[PDB]
Formats: sequence, structure tokens, C-alpha cells
Amino acid sequence: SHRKYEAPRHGHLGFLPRKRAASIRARVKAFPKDDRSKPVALTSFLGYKAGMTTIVRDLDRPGSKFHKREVVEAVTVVDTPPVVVVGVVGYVETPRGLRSLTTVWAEHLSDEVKRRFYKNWYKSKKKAFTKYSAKYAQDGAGIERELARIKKYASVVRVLVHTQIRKTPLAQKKAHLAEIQLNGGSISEKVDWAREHFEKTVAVDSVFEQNEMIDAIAVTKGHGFEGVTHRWGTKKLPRKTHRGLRKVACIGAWHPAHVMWSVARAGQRGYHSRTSINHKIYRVGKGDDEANGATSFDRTKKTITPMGGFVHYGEIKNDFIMVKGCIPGNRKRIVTLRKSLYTNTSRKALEEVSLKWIDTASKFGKGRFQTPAEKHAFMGTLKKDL
Amino acid sequence: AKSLRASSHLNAKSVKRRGVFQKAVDAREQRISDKLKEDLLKQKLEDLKKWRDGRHHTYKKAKLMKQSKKKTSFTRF
Amino acid sequence: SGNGAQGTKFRISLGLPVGAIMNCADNSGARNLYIIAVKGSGSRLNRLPAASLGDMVMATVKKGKPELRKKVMPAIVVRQAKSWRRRDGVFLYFEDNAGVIANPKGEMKGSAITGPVGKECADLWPRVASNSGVVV
Amino acid sequence: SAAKEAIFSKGQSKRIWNELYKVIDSSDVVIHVLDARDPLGTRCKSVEEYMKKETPHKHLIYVLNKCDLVPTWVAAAWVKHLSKERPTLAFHASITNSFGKGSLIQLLRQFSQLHTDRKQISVGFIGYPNTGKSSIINTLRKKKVCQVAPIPGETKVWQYITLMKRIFLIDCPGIVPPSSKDSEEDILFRGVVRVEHVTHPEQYIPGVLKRCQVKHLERTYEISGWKDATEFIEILARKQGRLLKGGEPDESGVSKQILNDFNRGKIPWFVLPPEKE
RNA sequence: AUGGUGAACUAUGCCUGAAUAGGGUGAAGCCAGAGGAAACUCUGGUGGAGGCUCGUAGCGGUUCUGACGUGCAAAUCGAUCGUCGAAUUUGGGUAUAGGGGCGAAAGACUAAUCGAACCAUCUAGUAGCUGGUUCCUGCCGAAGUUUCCCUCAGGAUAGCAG
RNA sequence: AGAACUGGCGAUGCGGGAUGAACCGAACGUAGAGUUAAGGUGCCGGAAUACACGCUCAUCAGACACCACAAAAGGUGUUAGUUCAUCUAGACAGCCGGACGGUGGCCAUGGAAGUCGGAAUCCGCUAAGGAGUGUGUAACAACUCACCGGCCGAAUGAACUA
RNA sequence: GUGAACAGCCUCUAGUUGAUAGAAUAAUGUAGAUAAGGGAAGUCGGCAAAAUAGAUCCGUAACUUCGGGAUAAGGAUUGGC
RNA sequence: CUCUUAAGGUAGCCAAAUGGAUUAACGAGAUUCCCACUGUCCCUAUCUACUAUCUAGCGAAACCACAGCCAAGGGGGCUUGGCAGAAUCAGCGGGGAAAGAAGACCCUGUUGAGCUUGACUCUAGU
RNA sequence: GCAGUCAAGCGUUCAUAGCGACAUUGCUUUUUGAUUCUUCGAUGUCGGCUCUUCCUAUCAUACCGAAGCAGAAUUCGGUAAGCGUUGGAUUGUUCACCCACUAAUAGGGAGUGAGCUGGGUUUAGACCGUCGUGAGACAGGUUAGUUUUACCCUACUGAUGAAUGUUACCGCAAUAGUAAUUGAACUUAGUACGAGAGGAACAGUUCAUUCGGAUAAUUGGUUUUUGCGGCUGUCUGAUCAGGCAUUGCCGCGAAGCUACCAUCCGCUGGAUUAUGGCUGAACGCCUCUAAGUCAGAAUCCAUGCUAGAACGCGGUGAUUUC
RNA sequence: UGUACAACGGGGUAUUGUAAGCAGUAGAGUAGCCUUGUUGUUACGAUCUGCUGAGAUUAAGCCUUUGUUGUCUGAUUUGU
Ligand SMILES: Nc1nc2c(ncn2[C@@H]2O[C@H](COP(=O)(O)OP(=O)(O)O)[C@@H](O)[C@H]2O)c(=O)[nH]1
Ligand SMILES: [Mg+2]
Repeated sequence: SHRKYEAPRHGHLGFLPRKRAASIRARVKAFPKDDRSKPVALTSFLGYKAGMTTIVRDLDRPGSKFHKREVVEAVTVVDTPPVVVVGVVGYVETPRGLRSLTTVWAEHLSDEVKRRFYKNWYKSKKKAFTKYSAKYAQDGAGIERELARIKKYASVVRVLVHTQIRKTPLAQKKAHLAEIQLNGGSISEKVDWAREHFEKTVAVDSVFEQNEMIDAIAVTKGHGFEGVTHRWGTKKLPRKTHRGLRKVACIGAWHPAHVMWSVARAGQRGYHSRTSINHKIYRVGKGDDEANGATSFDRTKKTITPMGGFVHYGEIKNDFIMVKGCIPGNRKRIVTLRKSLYTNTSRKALEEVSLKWIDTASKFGKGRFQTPAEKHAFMGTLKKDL
Repeated sequence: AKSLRASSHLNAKSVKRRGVFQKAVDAREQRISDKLKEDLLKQKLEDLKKWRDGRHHTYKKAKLMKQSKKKTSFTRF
Repeated sequence: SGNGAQGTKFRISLGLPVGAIMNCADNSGARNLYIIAVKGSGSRLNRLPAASLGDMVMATVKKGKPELRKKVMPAIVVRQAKSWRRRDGVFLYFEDNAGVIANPKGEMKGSAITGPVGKECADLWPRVASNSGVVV
Repeated sequence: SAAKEAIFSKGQSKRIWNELYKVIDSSDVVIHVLDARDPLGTRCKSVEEYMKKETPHKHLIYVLNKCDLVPTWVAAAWVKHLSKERPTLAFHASITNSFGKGSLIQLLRQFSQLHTDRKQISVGFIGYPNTGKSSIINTLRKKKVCQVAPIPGETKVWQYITLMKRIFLIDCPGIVPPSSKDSEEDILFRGVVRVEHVTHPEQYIPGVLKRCQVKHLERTYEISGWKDATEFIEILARKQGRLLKGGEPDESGVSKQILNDFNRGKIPWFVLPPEKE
């Protein structure tokens, strides 16, 4: 007997298995196609999702119905202090895939990275790179040998960066280390650039800039063991159905005498690695610049930090990336921002973004004021004041 | 109607790529490259305000002898 | 969108499922309309076709002038009690959900509309904007 | 205009017509029950012509049931005019206070006398759903033998009733013929339609005011001086307290009640028989 | 079948005891007032009837995609429901005992037993039938068919092995 | 489907048919050696990727039973045949040329000349040329084939069978 | 005490604090609630829930065995001082 | 042998007020409809207690040929393949000689016993 | 279907002894779209709720071919299963049919017989009808009526995990999964095309439907934050401050969770199908095909996305002092 | 053995809605009192006003911290 009423599948079979991601920092499984004619650039970056806020945007979208009209948008603020290069990895192209050929590290590595190499940093002697710094002492003969080897053999060069996590409000002191592929320039140019950078930082505006579409790659928010009714959106069974109503009713036919992989079953929801693409950058802020959250239509001279800070995340004292819309992963979470893998041909990817206003009201309630000064001037003097 | 994998719409996209879109991509990239050069210059400017080895040789020789001695070699017997 | 609709219509929260009585805003003599269908609705399995502001429905005149009842004429929703979003961010709602009798090409059977008319519906239907004394 | 309601198609169902054709195929004498209030409306001519063609040897008889709801002269005029075509018989069906019971018994007994060679004679009853075929069977058999209900469509199958050792009565589900000459307004005023499912029963009330007389309608309900049916309902509803929550009259429900009173013989009405000849 | 034992459960009769908030309605009788000649009719009270009603205790057991389903329970729990002054509910005493009793009749109940209680014996009751039927090796080794009991069944003969 | 007979199975292993009630093989004590049956010999798998003559290419070949079904046919796939026909009086294929005269035959009608149609369908001149095979025109024109002829030079065509 | 009340709820006299415990707070359950806009479109079936609910006052239809129906229906109110 | 059933124009004739059963009231009876109302649904979400979960203590039962991954064949074990890595935890209800009825609707014996009747043989009573 | 007919062929010996493809003719309700608006024993209980997959015999969407195809629309056909294929009304149910919406509302398989449920197999109650002398059984009809895993194995969904010197970090990618979908709006336009009525499309743009994956700025929902406030009843002598009312009730309520009830995001390269061709034999013409070859579908395979072989691999860091 | 961590505290940031206490004539009126008068007056009196956006709560999965007080410690195992 055929299915009486045709209905589409609940859920996606290409996002399986819906298991917990193997790491909190989601991997980048593809980097933009290397074009050696362009100069050397980093193809991704690392920041922390701070939270969300509201933007009024003066929309210039010709042919639209909101053309020349202010539109209120939700945006995501990613706290992005500069990441600092600490190493190179050279990849050779083999008949079984890419292969890490060698890895050359900086002479001096901070505590933030060294913490990443221990489970028990406080107990340790902190011996992380003590026999490796000596390779720089002997005029750097080994270091130069492996860099020449990368020059000779590597067809993909990836730099190793890491976040200055102490600059964030996070309580975590163990920095986040990653491989960022270098695009542009020849192999020798890539290696020379990276060698020149082995302790210098890279600001976020040296990778991304405003009005650019970027990809957000992060492990989503975790929800634990969650049932079919909301892990897959299966309809609830009728009221007080025996054995329960929040579950899928029939599982199989007389054949294949098994439960198929396609049948929706309960299990872990969330904490999955996801790659969400084409997030328009609405603002690349600067840490030293006060009036981050001010625009040319709003002269209040305020930073993007809401009153009371973000919720479950402190202030934004650093450079930040504000992207249109929501991002995989919750607040406090390491996210990897990637350059777009293709030259997007939508007219959205071309638009210049013209903010009118950033909502810096409090996210810890029904916040009605943008600054403590404004709150004070609206309240008046209190009894704490005479 | 026309799918994502549609040859017609993909070809219109490909004609459009080489025009204003790749121009804007390459110009954006040039600007970001200049910002990176500014950043490195500033950092060096504040800077002025102040086999492979025997380890790898023994490592590889031992690994290959263990694989030849346990008969677990992909490449040799 | 529909016949006689001016340009595209963006998403607004659906307020009026099938089987919903809505007031007759115009002066065609109907006192309320009963949504039996909704134009443009997709075919999701158990989903009732729902209508919102600016959407054209098919409605029967349930109470009112006997020259109009027992007949199924198109209607265009002009008010809504379900709070929807305006892009210059504000969620707003009216106190009642109401509509006007229209021929399928958009023209108003009535000669006027009483009470406010949402701008998302006045903008989309020129004959509604041209018959509405109060907009927004 | 709105859809045709499924309730005005009831009786045209194929199972009902199959049941009728069994009843005809199994009967030697076929009684066609007529409502004395409006006999020509409740006359199923298509079945008559089918029997005249296909089964000339089966005997159609008219029985003018509900004959107590018209004046005596109207019943007499209708038997005079229908006897010119088919031998008819005035009849008021009531297990206690019938009329025409003896005449029908004599007629069926003669019909058995004619078929002495055929030692069982089956008499089938035919008509609209609410004419009273079950009530005539219960009258002749002199107890509640067949199921009787004013709401039409009660009996769904035929049932054999053994009147005598030689005579069998067969009740039948009532039919309605699908000829478009009859309005769908008219299929309601003949008792065929369960008025509960009529979607806008406020519109058929001017029909009732057409059929009924104001002199009688002012008396069945103690109300007076309505200028129109649409306000006849509202004055009646205010009289009876059939006001919904909020002061408005339960206009549809009162219309349903008025239609039920009309079809079930609580309001005096009939269509006058044809002119003198 | 013979001979016994049960009315502590339950069915019914009887004897002697016991139990049943607060409300709604407002019957006869009676009182006063007005009509009418009178029978009497209307108004206002009083009164407090009912196998009356809402609803406790009580008695019952309706409904629920109820809880439970090796349960707390071989019939419970929860809510919801029928009735609640009587043809009511109920203790004890007492009577009816099995081809019987008792039954507002459902084969209902008669000690978790009822389309004929329970206990013992005759009794190892009766089989067309099902299941089972206990060590080894050697040698020989079938029939699955004819013929009659009208036929099915049940059987008697020939045929093959000795 | 009925009759009559004979074999197989029942009670029966073993070799083979990948597998197995109905097929092929096969005289069942325990072994050894040799040889075989039926079936096989690329590898799984003991045994010739043996020799030899052909055929077949399948955009889901076949390895398979066959007076078995779908099964009678369809195909500008390939191969071998049979019969008949044409051919240095020049074959098949090509270009090139002629393709005429009565005559625009009769009837029809707005027109109809071989070619919208209905009936005739003959004669002459011929190497051959239809009272016309098709494209065409409003009718004609023109082109075309069928039919001859020039050039070329040797085999070809048709129907059938496997 | 509230209240019409031997209802529900709180308390005095008297009695008990017995029922394996600890830590977490996933899905699914059992029991109980809330839900924007629509209001039966769900379902075999308005099942289940919701809504109603005490008291005072106004008012109350068909039908009827004249007794009823009837708390018909439909309305207006309610605290404290 | 004969022959039989055609009265008027909106309530009649009437029978010692009615001409009814189209019967009030009642009902955990069966059914339809309407208002009100709502998570019944659109289309789900959230909250609370107890579970589940983890631990200390206590500690069964159903069931059990042996086991326990699939596909094609064979008129789970054999054939041919796909394969296949310890030990496991929560869910789940597709399949399981995996249990839970193999019950219910069927067939047959010469198989009891309840009931009926001008079946047979008897008999209390009369 | 029956009865003819003709005869490609067959038999053959005799083609009339017979068979016999295709083709065709008579029979079926009245030649002027009226009726023929028209019903006639399914001994059948299967069917819906959720949910998955497969088939192609394709309804839609993609690309083609043929039509008096002007345009618009349509019809017929080819490749094609990538992707969708509805809301209700109805009656034993289901289809049908009806109403509408839709791009379309395609047809099926495995289906979901004790995953959950409705009628029926519905057993002892009862009523009516038919039959029977009767007990009773049926041509019927109506009504009420307990059913109970998994705690075993496997499958499936998620979660740990021993050892291959130890330990840590950064990666690779075999394999396996895969995803986007459809509509209409501006412009091209009132242009092509057209007597006229009407009236496209590609290129360039904007939204939306269905799906999916996230997210919680906002809005809405929720509240044991028992956070704040109030209310009833009672109790602590009153005030205060509180208890209890199986979370007492009411109002607001952060945080969290969450909703097309909120918001964001979801691509681009190769190779092909039908088909359209190029060169070119077969075959002195010709020919898209034989050799060779160009383009071309929502197809396929990759890119991208998910997992990461726990017995696949690489790079790198530190490797115990008394 | 420190820009360390913790428990408190301070500051923001959010929720509610104006705390306890006292005062007032502000107050429906009723009692009593005399200066029997128009804020007559002494007492009661829901409530109203002033102190008072007060008071409470605020991370338990909010932000911040020039303050206070304390802690930094055991157990187990691993070698080519
Ligand atoms: N007044 C009147 N009513 C009648 C008569 N016969 C039947 N009815 C009504 O018809 C109703 C039921 O009709 P029913 O007999 O079931 O119609 P059927 O299906 O044709 O037999 C009953 O309630 C009777 O009251 C009659 O002679 N007079
Ligand atoms: Mg009937």
C-alpha cells in the first residue's frame, strides 16, 4: 500500500549523524580557492560570539520594496581581538590526499598557547617548547631547513594562529589554536610572509572588512538528549495516546525487517558542527575607538557594549565583527569566520551597509536606555543622590 | 522553476562574476592587503621602541623497524 | 502575487486561518466575512491555509444583506488582530481583523472603507488605498 | 454561488436505488405512497415509467398518506384526479386511529385473489423518504413493526413484513428522483431533507410563508403583523426567547424549527388540487 | 451414580436492633382582604405534602484513548457520575441445599467454584485421538494393492516377508 | 481430465547439476592403490588462459532448459546460402542531356494547361518520354521520376532461408 | 473560624511525623497547569479540557396529564469603610 | 347471474373540551444540530511534582534447543555474495521457536449435556 | 465476442483438402451535440493517525520534438523519479464525486493484524422483522460490551571505551550521508507577434511558497527567580513579620527555553539523456555514426556541507633523579 | 603564592511598584466636649497625602570590582 498523502521528509539526511561535534572549535573543511596572482592573505579568522543586538540600516537596495527606507535588522557581535601567528604547516599533494609535511613554530610562544598543550597547566613545569626554542639558538639552521623544505615541496601553506583570549571577558585562559590557510602569492612568498609574522599579531581588519560576506563555522548550542518531536519536528500524536504522544508512531513496514537509518529517532540535539555561509559584515569595529556603537545618524558617542555588558559575556574592549543575522554557536563560543568560498553574484554581496543606529540598550531585561547617562537624565535624581 | 544546478542560470551567474563582482572582490582584497601591511609596519615600529635531525632520524628508523618487525608495512613487506 | 496586486508581498505573521470570521470594513452591506480559502497558499499537509493583512481570501457573507449572503466572493484583509512586524522595527496589531469585498481583479465592491487600513495592504492593492480614508 | 449541499442529494444514493430496485423486482403489487399535502410534488414519475416499460405485470397503486392533514374536499379531489391515471386510495396511517386500513386490506386481498396461482404475494411500498411507508405498514400490521421517525432517512434497508399467510409487505428506503425540473428549494419542502444540516435555513422561510397561509401561521405561533419572513423569524424568536447571548435572535435555529414544523405537519398547509373538471 | 458437607460470600422471606448535613420547590388544611345572592373566584399569608428535587455521610458503579496490568488489589486507585427518607442502607438472630434453593429472570447468585456448588467413593470410568514407550551388533527384510460386507466408519480375505 | 502399463521416491546414503523430493551419474562393510562415470579444467576450485574451424559486440550480451512462452513479426547489425533477373548490344552509383507532337484531350468553375476533382486513358513521333511520379503556380511557367541517351568501366539487383 | 452546611480550607484538645534513602534535573512517561491569532478547521465521535457555577434582584418560551417545564432562556449586581 | 371504485376552491362533517400515540415529566439510554468556550487542531512551546537517570542497601518474574548482521538462492545451520574488532550506557519498539491467546472464525469422531417436540421406550400425577 | 470477407503467407504432393497474419464488414438506443439529466443483488469488511523508503507506467517543475504552433494558451510525443503532489464536505469506511486552493493536487509497491485507534470477525444482555409446532436460526435491522513487551537478542538513534612506548596539540580524508524547492513582481513591454481582441521570453533585478540548518537582538508565549506586589480563609494577641491552603489565587515578571507566533542563512565545476549538429564512410547519391566529434535536462559525478575508519594515515610538542 | 581562586561587600544592569515607622485633619460620617463655632473642637474612621521610583530582589548559566576574609591539598598511574 502506497503512502496515502505525500509529505516531505522531516529533517535533513545530509546532516547526519546528529552526534556531538568532536571538538568545541568547529573545523574548516574547505578554504577559498587559492589564486597565486593576488597578494598573501589569511582565509579565515578566530573570534568569540559575544551576543546579538538590533540595527537600523539605511537600506540602499534598488529594485526592492524597502529601497531608500530604514529597516531594522538583528545582528551578531563577534568579539575579535587580534590573533597572533605562531607557526607554519606545509602540505604536499599526494595520491592519498593532502599531507602535513612539516611544522615550524615561533621562537617565543605565549602562556595562552602553552596552556592549550596541557590538561593540568598549574601542576606542570610548563616545559612546552623548551627543546624547540634552542633550534633558534644555533643560528636557526633547523628552522631554516624546514622552511626551505616547505618552499621546495609544499603546495598548500597554512599558518598557525591563536587568540589572545586574555583580552576577552572569558574566564578561560587556554587559548584557541588553529590552522588558517594562506591564499595569494607563491609558496615562497607565503613562507616568507609567515616567517616575518611569527610573533606579530593579525588584526581582524587585516582579514575581513565591512560589506563583505563571510562564512561562520561554529559548533552549535547543545541541548542534550532530545526527542523526535523537536529533534526532527515530527507531529505530536493525539492526546493521551497509549505509550505517549511525543514520539513517532510507526517505525517500519513488514520489510526490510529493520528500522531504517531514515526513521527519526530520539537522541542528542545540538552541539553539532555547522557551516553557515554568506553573513554580511555590518561593522568591523576598532577596540581603541570609542563610539564603536555610534554612527553618522546617531551621535551619542557610545560603544557597542550594551548597558550591563552582554549577558553571559562581558564588555567589548576589542576589535569586533558585527554580522547580519544569527550565527551557529552560542555566546562565549569560539567561532571561525571564513572568507567566502566563491565570488558571490548576488546584489547583496555588493551593497554598502549604512547603519543608522546600534541598539546598546540592556539585554538583561526590557532595556529602554542606550547609555547610563541617558538613564540618569530620564530618571532624574534618586535618593542615593541628595 | 530553474534549479540551482541549472546550466542556464549558472551561465548567467558566470558572465556576471567576471564583471562588477570579481572587480569588487579583488579591490576589497587589495584594501585588506594594504591594511595588513599597515598592521605589520605598526608592529615592527613598536618593536623598535625596544633527515631532519637526530630526533626525527631515530624516530623514523625505529618506526620503520617496528613495522618491518611486526609485518605491518603499507609500502614494504 | 494575486490578480491586481501591485508587486511583491513580504512575510507578515498569518492571523486568519480558514474558518475565521472577520469584519467587513467596506460599505457593501456585509457585516462579517467567513474565510473558506486563501489565495497563494502552499500545500503543506496538515496546515490550514491562513490569511494575513494584504492577503486575498475567499469569503462567504455570513451575516448582513441577504442580496450578498449564500455567495462566495473574494476579499482582501485590511486589518488584523495578530501582531506582525513592520520593518522599521515595530510589532503592531489592530483591535479587530477585517476585510473588504473585492472582485478577483482587485476592485472594491464598496465605495468606501471605514476604520484604519494597514499600509501593507493599501500599498499592495491600489483600489484599497484609493477607497480607504484612514491608512495605518 | 455556493456549493450544492450534500443534504439535497440525499436519497439519490446508489445503495438506496439498488434497494428500491430489489423491492420492485420482488413485489407483485407496488404501493406508491403520496403525501396528501402536495401529492404531485411527492410523485416519483420516473419509477412509474420504468415499471410501465420494464415490468408491466407489476401493479402500481397510489396510497395518499398523511390524508388527515388536508381538508376532506382536498383529499377527495386528489383521489378523483389521481384515479384517472392510477387506482388511488386515501389513507391516514395511525396504529390506533387509522383511516383506509380496511380498504387497503380488501384491495391487497383482492390482489392476492387475482394471483391465486402464485401462492405468496409481496407488496412493496414506494415514495419519498418521509411520506409514511413504514407507518402504513405499521398501521396494517397493527403495531410498531417498521421503524418510524419524522427525521427522513431512518430505514436504510428493506424489510419483509408478513401481513397474512398469502401477503407480504416490504418496506423500502425512500427515494428522491434526480430530475432537475424540481428545485433544490422544493426538495426541502417535501420532508426529504434533514433540516439540521441546512447551512442557511433563513432563506427558505419566505418559501414557508408562500406555502402556508397567514391566517394559519398567525395561529400556529401566537405572533402577528410581520412585514416579511426575515422579520417573521425575529419576532417569533423574541416571542420564544430564542435569543443568542447578547440580545440577538437565534435566527438560523428558529428557521430550522419553522421548517421542521412545516414538514412534520404542525403547520396547516397544502397545495390546492387541480381545478374542477 | 452412591453417600455426604456448605446460606461466614451471595439470593430471598422472617424476628430483633441501628444509620441517613444543609438547601430548592411549596400540596391539602387554615387565616385575613376584595368580588358575587350563592356555589365559588381573585389577592396576601400560614402550613409543610412528596416512592419531589440540589447535594453530604451512606449506598451504587456511569464515563475516561485515565493509573495499574507478577498490581497495593485473583477487581484496587483517581477523577467523573446515579441515588440519597426511601420498593433505603445495614448488624445479629433465623429459614430455604444441589437434577435442589433463591431469583424485580441476567442462567443471576448459592464461600475467588455454577450452562448445574463442594467433598469422598464406585474409579485406575470409558479413547475414534494426542504425547511418550529405556541396551549393542549381525543377518533377512516388506507393503503402501487386488476381493467382499449398499456405502463412511469398522472390518474379513488375497498380495508382498518369513 | 479418465483408463492401462512401466519406472522413481516411501525405507536410501554417495559423485555431479553453486543450492534442492522429482535431473544426470552411481552393486553403501573397514582401508590402500589404480581407473572412471555424470560434470567439468581463467580464479574462487582438483583439472589445458589446450589445439582447431567459424560466428557474435548487446547504452545492463550470453553462458539455459527450446515440435516452452512473451515468439508472429520489426532492424540501412553481421555472416553463409537459395531462386530469379540484368550485364563490354556497357551492369549498379553518379553527373550531363532529351523527357516531344495532337494537346490547354473531355466534363467541371472564379481558375484547374499531366499534378483540387469525375470519367476516358488513345494516337503519332520515337532512342525514349505517363492524356503523367512528386515539389510547384490563382492558373501557367520551372523543377522532378519513369523512360531513354552521352561520360565511366565490371560486376549488380530482388525476393526468400539459416 | 469562614460558610447554608457534619462541604472544602485553617486552627485548639488528643495523636502522628509511619511509607528505603542520597545526588542530579536528559528524552519518554504519570499527575497538574499556561499559552499569542483563529475557534472544532482536529476526530469515527467537541473525547478531554475550557466556559458556567454561590447569593440578591429583574425576567423567563414551546408544550403539558395544568402538577410541571423552570435554576428554562436572558439580564443587573456583589469588597471595604 | 348481476356489478363494485370521480365529494371542492385553505379546514368540513361533527360524536355524550377533545377528536390524541406528533403523549407532559423523568433518563449516567441511542442520534442530530446550534450558542458559549476552549491547545482538539493550525503548531507547537513552556513550567511544577514524581519517575526515568546515578549511587548505598534490598532484590524478583515472564521466558529460555542452541545461537542471534544483511542480500539472493535453497520447488539463522546449506549455497553464493556483502562483510566482520574487546567490553559497553541510555533510548527505542522494525524483526526474532522471543514471549505474550494461538486464542477467535473453520473441519472431522460416533462425544458428553442443556433445552424442545405426536422421534422411541418409560414414568410421577390425574 | 460471434458470424462473414480478402489473402501476405502456410500446407505442399491437389493450392480447394484445408490452415491462415494484416485489413475489413455486420450486429450494440432515433444521424442535426436532444437525450441516452439514469441509478438495477460486489456475501467485501478494511481504514486513518503518525512515519520511512522504493517504482516509473511523469501530474507538476527542467530540457527537447511534432502540430495552423502568429502571439498567448493548448494538444500529442521523447529524456527524465532531482524535487514536490493540499485544505475541507460526504457516507460501514475508502475511492468516487463535491467545494476550493494549488505548479500539480500522478498512479502504484513494501507497509504499518494485538506502535495507537474506528467499525466489523464482537462471545454470555436486550429489542423488532422473517422463518420454524417448538427449543431456536436467520433475508434482516438496532443497541451495550476488559486485552496487559523489551527488563532478552538484534536493528535503529545517540553515548563511553581497553590496547597497539606514554602524553598533548594541529590536521589529512578512505568510506558513508547529502538539499534545496516552486511561484510572481519590476525591467526587457504593452515590445516581438496581431485586422483586432490580446500579448511572450532570454539578459538585468526583488520578494515569496514548501523544505532545511541554525539562532533569541526584538516581539509573543511560558515562570518555583515563589523576584516583586496584591487577594481570600485561617493561624501566630494587634502592628510588623510570617505559616498553611497537594506550586492557594491574581497582576507584572528578568534569566532560560522557545514560535514561519520571532529572525538569519542555504553554490558551482565537469560528464551525459532526449534532441540539435560537424566531419564522414558504409553504398561513386546521400546520411548526426560506423571511426571521430560540438552543444545539450531539475539527471549523474564531483565542489560545497555532516561524520571521521573507535584495528586508516600525517605533522608537531614534552617525555619522570635520587 | 598570583593582574590566582573563592566567600562576602561595593557599583552598575535588570524586576516590581512606592517598604517599616511617624506625621497630617485629607477624609463618607457617627459619638462626646465646650469657645455654639464655619480649618468650633476631642476621639474613632476604609482610604488619601508627605518622607518614598521608595523598599525588596538582582546569577543561582548578568556585567564589573583600588574593599574585607580565607585557600592553594591530597590520591592514582604511565618508558620506546
Ligand atoms: N399527520 C400524519 N402524520 C403521519 C401520517 N403518516 C405518517 N406520518 C408521520 O410520518 C412520520 C414518520 O414518517 P415515516 O413513516 O417514517 O416515513 P416513511 O419512511 O416513508 O415510512 C411519523 O412521525 C408520522 O407522524 C399520517 O397519516 N398523518
Ligand atoms: Mg421508513
